Amino acid sequence: YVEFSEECMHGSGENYDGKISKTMSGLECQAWDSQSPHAHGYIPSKFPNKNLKKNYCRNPDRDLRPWCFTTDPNKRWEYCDIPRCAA
Amino acid sequence: GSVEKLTADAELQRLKNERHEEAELERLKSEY
Repeated sequence: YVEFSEECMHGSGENYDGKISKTMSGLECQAWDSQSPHAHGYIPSKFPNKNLKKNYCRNPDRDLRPWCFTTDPNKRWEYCDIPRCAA
Repeated sequence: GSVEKLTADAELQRLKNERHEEAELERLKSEY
């Protein structure tokens, strides 16, 4: 029944396994499995349990809201504007 | 020791903290 992933933040949003790849400003997120443009230490191999996948807005480190790295050379990271659920 | 505090949670926090510094640093960096 998890087919309905729901696009709100439940918990810290760590479990948001939606396919939103665009950030709060609608910027293109950088794939977690990529180091282009931004060389990052968020390797899905070192954080596999966090379902760190694609360029989808995820929350592995328990930030205040799911987020993503930006593909914009100037913007290292971006927040992802995801709704908030009660739980 | 190792380039990690030997726990993913700590690395998670560190990288988060890193980015968080980056934001403040970027904010300081961006005048105009």
